[PDB]
Amino acid sequence: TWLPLNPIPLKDRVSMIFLQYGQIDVIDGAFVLIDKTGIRTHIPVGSVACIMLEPGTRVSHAAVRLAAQVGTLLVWVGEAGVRVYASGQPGGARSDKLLYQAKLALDEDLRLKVVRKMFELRFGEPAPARRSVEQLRGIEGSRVRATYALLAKQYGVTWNGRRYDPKDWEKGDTINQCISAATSCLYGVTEAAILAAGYAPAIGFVHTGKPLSFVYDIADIIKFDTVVPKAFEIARRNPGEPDREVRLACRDIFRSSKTLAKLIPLIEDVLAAGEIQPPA
Amino acid sequence: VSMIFLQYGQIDVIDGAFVLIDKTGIRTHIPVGSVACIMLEPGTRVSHAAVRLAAQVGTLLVWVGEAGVRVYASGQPGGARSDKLLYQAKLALDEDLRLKVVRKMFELRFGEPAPARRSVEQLRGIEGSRVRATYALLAKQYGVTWNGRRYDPKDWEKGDTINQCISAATSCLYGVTEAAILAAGYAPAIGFVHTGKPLSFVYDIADIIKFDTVVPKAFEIARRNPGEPDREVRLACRDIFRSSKTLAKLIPLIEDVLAAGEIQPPA
Amino acid sequence: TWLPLNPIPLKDRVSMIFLQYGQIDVIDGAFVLIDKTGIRTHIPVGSVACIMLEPGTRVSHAAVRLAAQVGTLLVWVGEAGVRVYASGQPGGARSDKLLYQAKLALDEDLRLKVVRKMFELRFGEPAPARRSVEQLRGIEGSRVRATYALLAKQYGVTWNGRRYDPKDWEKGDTINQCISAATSCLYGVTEAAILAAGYAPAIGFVHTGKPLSFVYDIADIIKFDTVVPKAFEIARRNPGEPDREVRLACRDIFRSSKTLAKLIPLIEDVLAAGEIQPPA
Amino acid sequence: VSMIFLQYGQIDVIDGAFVLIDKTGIRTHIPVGSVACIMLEPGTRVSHAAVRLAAQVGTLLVWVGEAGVRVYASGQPGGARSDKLLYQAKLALDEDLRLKVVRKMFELRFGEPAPARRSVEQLRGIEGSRVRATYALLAKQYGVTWNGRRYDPKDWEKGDTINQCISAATSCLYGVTEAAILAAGYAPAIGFVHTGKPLSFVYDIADIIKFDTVVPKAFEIARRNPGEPDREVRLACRDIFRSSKTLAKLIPLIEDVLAAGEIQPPA
Amino acid sequence: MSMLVVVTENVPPRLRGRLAIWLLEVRAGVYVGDVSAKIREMIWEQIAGLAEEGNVVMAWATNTETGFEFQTFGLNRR
Amino acid sequence: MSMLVVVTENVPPRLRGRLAIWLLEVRAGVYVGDVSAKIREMIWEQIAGLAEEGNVVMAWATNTETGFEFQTFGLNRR
DNA sequence: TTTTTTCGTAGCTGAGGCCCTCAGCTACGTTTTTTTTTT
DNA sequence: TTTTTTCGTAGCTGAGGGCCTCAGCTACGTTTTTTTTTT
Repeated sequence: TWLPLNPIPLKDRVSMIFLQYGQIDVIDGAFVLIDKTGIRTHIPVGSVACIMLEPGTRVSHAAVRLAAQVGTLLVWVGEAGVRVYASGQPGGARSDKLLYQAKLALDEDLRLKVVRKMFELRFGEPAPARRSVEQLRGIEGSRVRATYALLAKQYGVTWNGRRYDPKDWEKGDTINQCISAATSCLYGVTEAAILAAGYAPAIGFVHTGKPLSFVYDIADIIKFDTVVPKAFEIARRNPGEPDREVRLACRDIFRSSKTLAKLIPLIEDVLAAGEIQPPA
Repeated sequence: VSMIFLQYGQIDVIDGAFVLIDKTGIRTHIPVGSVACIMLEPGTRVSHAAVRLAAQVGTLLVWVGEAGVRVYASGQPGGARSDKLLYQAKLALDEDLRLKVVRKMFELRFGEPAPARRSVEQLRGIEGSRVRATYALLAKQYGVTWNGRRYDPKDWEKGDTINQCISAATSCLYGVTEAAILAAGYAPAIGFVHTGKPLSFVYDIADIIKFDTVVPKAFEIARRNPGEPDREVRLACRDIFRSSKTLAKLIPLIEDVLAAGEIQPPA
Repeated sequence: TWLPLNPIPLKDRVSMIFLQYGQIDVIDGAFVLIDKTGIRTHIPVGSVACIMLEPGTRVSHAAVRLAAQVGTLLVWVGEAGVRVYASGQPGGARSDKLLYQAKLALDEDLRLKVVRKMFELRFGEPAPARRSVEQLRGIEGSRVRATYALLAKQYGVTWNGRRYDPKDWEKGDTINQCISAATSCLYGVTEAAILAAGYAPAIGFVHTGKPLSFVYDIADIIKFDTVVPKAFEIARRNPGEPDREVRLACRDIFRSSKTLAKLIPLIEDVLAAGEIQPPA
Repeated sequence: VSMIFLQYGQIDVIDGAFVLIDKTGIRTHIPVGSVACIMLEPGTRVSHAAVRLAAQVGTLLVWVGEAGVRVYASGQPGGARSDKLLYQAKLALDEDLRLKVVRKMFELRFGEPAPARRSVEQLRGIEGSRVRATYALLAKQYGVTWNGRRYDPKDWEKGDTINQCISAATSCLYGVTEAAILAAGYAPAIGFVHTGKPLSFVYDIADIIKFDTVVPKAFEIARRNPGEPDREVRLACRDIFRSSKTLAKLIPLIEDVLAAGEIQPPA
Repeated sequence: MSMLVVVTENVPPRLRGRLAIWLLEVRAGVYVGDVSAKIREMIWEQIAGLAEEGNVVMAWATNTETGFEFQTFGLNRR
Repeated sequence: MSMLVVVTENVPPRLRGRLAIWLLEVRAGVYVGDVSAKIREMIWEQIAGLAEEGNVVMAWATNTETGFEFQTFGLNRR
């Protein structure tokens, strides 16, 4: 007859898969990539947290529907692999979770508590007492400049700042290209995680007002432990196509660091600092 | 919020414009400035370039069934704008504001003011009473045997034809309402009368217009007693949504509902 | 065309398998048991250290040949599951190993050193100094009785001594039946190990003159850590046919204790105490 | 010492006696006291009861090819008796005893006393020289082209027909010799001339009788140049072993060889 | 999380695709994946619910002696 | 030691039995076992040496991201 | 200045073909070499 | 008081059959229900 199709836990999944140049269809209820020559490739879409769609892909209505049904995030990436768009289940969010997050964000004191927790998790020490959100922003930014400088010195990479040109990908450094791609991967799995946990990516605490604010918040906590160093290591080699090497490196990092298994507890831990009783 | 429904074709880009393509060539030409939201119906295929362009101009892509009788997937998932979500959330979290919004919903749904001495939870019984009365009147009007609303959430076949039809109809309604809510930039999960469910707000809004159009057709089709009554109801709801422009009318209604909180709306 | 068939390491194998009532054949070069009704059961003979043949089995020449080729020991067991006979590759032993063992056994001083090592490994403390082999035997026997008494009182089993009747299995009590079966399993995997390591089961140090002397020696070292306590645990329950429960238990113990992986290093360690330089 | 060869049938027990059974009923009746050793040839099947009986009376079961041209498996593996193994071991481990045994082997193989002033290692060159001479004489006698003994241990097809035949022949010889050594209760791996190999003793003993029977047959068959010469050699060796009672004659020879150590033999 | 293999025989296309949602099809009716116990069980109720007339064997990695277990749906000689 | 699956297709009887020496045949041409890397490599040279005209896929459990790897002998659509 | 039905996917069915299994027959007991370069 | 060919297993081949795959056609956009016990 017929049986319902439900998402499996995020931690139980491969982190991401990259697809390019072919049409994505559904055949007998399965996700399938077909290239220009007719070669059919089957994608275990339910076993992945993120499917990254590169230029030249053409996705059927049925495929987008299927990805949403199994809870796999579709991410469209452009040049230098930057995230450009995403697709997922709109009715995926949980009201108690959403309202919990909203309550924490709307209250400046609770918001401050959550920001302080983010700071402590990110830097391994408490933030100086009685500092506003903006002051914490400044401290965080300063420490980040220091981290970029240090990584550059360790991997022996020339660093002239975080710079990219929105109108031309060739205008940026190789290192910045790498950082952009790596960060892109991290934001992919992070957005997937935030959505799976039932929260809204747009409601953030350090970063606010953007459609991916909370994603920025969460990713920033662990981005310099994991992906950015690997970006400097790859940039050091000056590769031809540094994107694919960065994407593979990030996959390996996510597996060895068990990032998917860690992201949802990280989110819950961060929000719990508001000291309002959590849902569930 | 302007929008367009696209069906049976590939959505691509030509000269910085959205384009629907057939075996017959270009079917529909869409200038980037003319739609905020593109609703993709079954049989559609989206090119990477089209998504890239949509991202540049901030166009929402929603994957729906015919005429939005189902909502399958959405771009900007979890909502594009913080201010809209936080506005809605603020209205739902404050009991005074929540009460104002619920009163507005009551007014829009029944055409008369909500009684003032009652809380939301208390307004509820009244709504239920009127819904029972309306079902009864429709039953007598269309001459359908009705002993009340009975359905099994876990089994579709145990109900009689009329309840089966009502269920199919409301299912479609939940489709267009969710699409409307997404186009308007709000969260389906944050409700006022209905709370705690992933589609709480959808239920709230759908209840306002549920008895004007859709439920009566459930009764008309039930009376006709066709072979596949659920499928006939879905198709009928599709045709209603198209000819009467239900989705386009829902969005101002949603904004109107939320504005009753008497708090400044997002720009 | 044809490829040689070689034994896989002992530690990589399932310990033992019990076969009864059927004819064992080779079909297309595979070991196969066929019962009275024609049902074929396939046995991964190369994956087992030991195959135990119970009454009613009938083994073809080809099967015995095959078992020897893959280095799997065939053991014929009788009533109460006692080992009765065994079959293996005759040319399996290694000259350096055999002569090493023989040299250690023929010299009374070296022999004493090996016996002392066995004692220390078995009881966890050194044997009292300047004691002959026979004196050590007496000490060992005393400690073994004490151990039987202790196990009996702990599992609440009536113990009237180690007794069995060679002419009737029904004449012995249940606990002794269990001990006999359990010990049988242990001797099975031990003989398999000794043979695989390239040594002679018949050349022992504590026990001498018997065809399985070295097997007795080695098994006795670990016999009371593993197998005998479970014989008591099973005996307390008074089951109908204790044999199959004992076999199952011994399998589980061998797996959890990694007995197969430990046996060859145990043998080498024991022989090494003679302080004669080992083969390779 | 006493043994029997069984083929094509099931070995079972009837009334406390060994029995060979085929579809024609009882083929061979064997009283328990009459054999120390049962050699099981291809096409045999062993019952549990027979093994149980063999265990009771101490009968050695050996799984062999026809007439023992191959030894596949053996009961009491690694040898039944400690005293036999330790006797052989003692003889091999002591250089004086070893020398005595090797001298006896030389005498039995060539019919003359070994030179007194040579050690075992030195006796080797002499043995090798005589083997070269014997191959030469046989080659001239059977009219076979011989440029010496050449074989590739890793590839069988590289040799000419005569060396191929010789190899097949010696292979069979190693079969019956190993069978004999097992029946006598000794270890194939403990050798005197040959050492370090798993079949060292087998090589030692086989070399003693190798040129009487088997190698000449390798030459005769090589001369005949048949279609499958290796297989013809194996069959011929089978027939020789049967008609000449090679296995039965090998056992007293093995005992004599070891007895030359002038140490008290096992009971 | 342990290795999983599903072998299907004569099952309708919808089961063939359904399994392809989580597992990799390396041969016709031979699917491989790495899943947790609860996901393995979910996949099994998919099989039992869709296999219809066909038959299926599912084998997975364990810490038992043989290193794997397996269960079957429908009939088969093996 | 990790789980191993071998799927054979149109292979001669002698390979079918040879695999049955170490692995359990749960379906026609579908064998399961738990082996070490070097035994796996052993089994693979058996396969390459006996498969002849047929084709074979061998998949095993790993510590890689998908949790398994696989290699093939002969050609096949998948 | 209209009468524009076009795309993606599942179910069904018959043809084709691959290959798995077994019965019935014939053949065979076997995958070898042990300090090799003759006299 | 002889003339006793008998067993286990692999290779080969043809028949049978099960099932995997795909082309060609038709049908359909769907697996639903949101505080239910009428007036």
